[PDB]
Amino acid sequence: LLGDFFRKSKEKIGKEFKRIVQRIKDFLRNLVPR
Ligand code: NA
Repeated sequence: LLGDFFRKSKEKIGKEFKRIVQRIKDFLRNLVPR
């Protein structure tokens, strides 16, 4: 129960990291004029 709460807190940090990095990648790629 409590262990799962702490684990999910760690997992959420990981998910947010991934989402932010993906957003940055997409943004940078979208900057290149066509
Ligand atoms: Na963008």
